[PDB]
This record gives sequence, structure tokens and C-alpha cells, in this order.
Amino acid sequence: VQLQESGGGLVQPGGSLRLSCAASGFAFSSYWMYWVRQAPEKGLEWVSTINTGGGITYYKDSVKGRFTVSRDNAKNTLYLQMNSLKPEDAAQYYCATDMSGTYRGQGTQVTV
Amino acid sequence: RTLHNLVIQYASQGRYEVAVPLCKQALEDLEKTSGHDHPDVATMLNILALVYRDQNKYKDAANLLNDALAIREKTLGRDHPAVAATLNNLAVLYGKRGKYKEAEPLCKRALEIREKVLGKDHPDVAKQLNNLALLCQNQGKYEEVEYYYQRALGIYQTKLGPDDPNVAKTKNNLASCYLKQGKFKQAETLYKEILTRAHEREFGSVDDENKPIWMHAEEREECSPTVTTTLKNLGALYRRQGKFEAAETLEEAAMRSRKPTEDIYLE
Repeated sequence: VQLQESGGGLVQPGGSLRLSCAASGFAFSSYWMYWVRQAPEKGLEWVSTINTGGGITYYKDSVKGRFTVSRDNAKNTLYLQMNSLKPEDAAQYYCATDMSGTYRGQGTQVTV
Repeated sequence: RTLHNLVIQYASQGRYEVAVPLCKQALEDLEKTSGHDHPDVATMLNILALVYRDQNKYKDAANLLNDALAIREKTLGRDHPAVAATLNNLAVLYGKRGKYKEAEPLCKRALEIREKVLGKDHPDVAKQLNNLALLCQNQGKYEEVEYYYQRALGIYQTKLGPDDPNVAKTKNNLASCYLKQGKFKQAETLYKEILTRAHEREFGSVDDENKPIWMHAEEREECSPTVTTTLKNLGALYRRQGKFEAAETLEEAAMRSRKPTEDIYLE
């Protein structure tokens, strides 16, 4: 199982970024996918959930209305549109096959 | 250990003629050897209690499980995995008897134990979440319900196969929650998802050649034991929607798969 995060960077409060997550070694379209984060001195936190399709999406209370999870099953990529950014969101972002990042990659750094 | 596996084997076949005496006798034999307050007595009691439950002897089942719980707390510790297992059996028993309020703390205690011991991402922790969520759902406490079901589904998908029966079980349970709430479209999605990975297991990725029963159902309209229920569910939903040609398709496909919701508890 391979999961590679990208799409991070530095932005100003209210700014936007899009996280990408390339997958291989498993039937991606047969899995639900999860987005997690980790602030410096804090513990790993669940951010978003997406079904095998796009019909069922879930978000952490704080990111609701600002973040949007999507996926391209043909490209085997997961996405997280991060609009109207706040410094609370400034953390390390990982994609996983569950909450608390199982099979997570090296992640992507998100600065506000 | 062998004796336990044989009792489990007859109980699987529903052959309770053999299952019960053997159990009663092992219990008798074990009490003589080590007394009543012993882990092995609790093991045989737990097995027997589950045979009684399948026979719809709910009062007798509740008694044995409490007796078995008492022993395990006494001999193994208050926060032992075996204790969690017995609580999960009582909670399931109360829930299937509609005593959801009584079941709820048992289920929560088991969950706290299971997390501590097995780790927060163990399939047994997931099993428990599914029972807690379904127990809370029956009390209208939908707030946490959707969260627990998704946490459990996450565990069962990463730690187990995406074609593991628990994945489809948890999905039907969350679909039932959506149904209670009036979220018919969100439930329709989960039924379709279950039926898609089921088809793709038999005849690969969905293209214009290999389309699932529901795509054929929607076409007609315009013009595993965990899957047979999903077929009865989506068939019931299409019927609820007034989409009768699509309903009949799945209803006939359910009868074929066998040779409205059902609360799937995981033990």
C-alpha cells in the first residue's frame, strides 16, 4: 500500500491550497479515504472522510464549509480543497485508509 | 480448547441436541476440578449462554453471561479483554430485546477496556463502535452515531480486507441510521457501494459489459448472506420511492441470491 501527499505550502489567512494523494498497491476505488492533520505539540487529528464514490463526505466541525474532499478513481488520487484558511489549520496533512493515519505517507506541510 | 471448538462447531450447525448436554457436562466436570469461580467455567458458560440466546431463551442467557462476567472480573481483572467480550454479549442481548438504555453503559465499558488493551484501531474496537452506534441510534442519539460508524468502517477497511463481511455489515447499519433520519439518498448510496464491490469480486471493474443488478434495475425502470439483505434493502427502498420495475428487479435478484432493515450486531 502506497500513499503520497503533496499540495502543501505557505499562504496568508483566508488563502487556498489543494492537497493531492497518489495511491498504488491496492484497489483504491474499493476504499473510503481519510484526511488527517498534526499541529506541532498536538496529537494527530481526523479532518475528512470520503466514500468509494463522491456521494458521502464528512468533515471535522472546524473545517466545514471551507474544506472539500474529492477523488479521481481513474487517476487513483484523493483531493482536499482547503479554502479560507485559518492558523488553526496550520499542521502536517496526511491521507489514510482510516482515522489516526494508518498507511499514511510522509505527509505535506501546510503553513498559514 | 478442543472441547470449546467442538461446542462452537455443533452450535454453528444449530445442532443444539449435542451442543447443550456437552456444555452442561463440561461445566459439571470443570466445577468438580477447579470450583465455580474459574476462567474455564466462564468460557463454557459464555458458550452455553450464546446457545440459549439462539434458542430465544433470553432470561437464561442473561443469567449465564452475568455469572460468567462476575467470574472473569474476579479471576482475570475488571479491565480484561474477556470481560469486554462478555459485556459486548450482554449489550447485544439487551439491544436485540429492545433494552437499549440498559445495554448502552455495558457497551461503553467494553469499548473503554478494548481501546486500552487492544489499541484504538483494533477490529474488536471497531466491532464495539458498530454496537454502540446502533444502540445509540435506537435511542435517537444520532449526534455521535454517524461518527462511530465511520470510525468503525475506517478500522475494518484498513485493518481488514475491503471485501471483509464486517465492512458491508457496518455499511448497512449506517444506512439504517440514514433511513431513520430521512437521508434516503445517502442510504441508497451505501446499498449501491456494497452491491458494487460484491459484483467486482465476481466479475471485475464496472464497465458497459459488467454492470451491477442496480444499474440493470434503473435501466428497466426508465424503459454472501450480508449481500442478500442489502438486495432486500435497496429493493425495499426502490419500492418506497415508487420505482417498481427497479424494485421487482432487486426483489427477484434477492430470491435468486437466497437460493425492512435488520440491525447487524457484531460479537
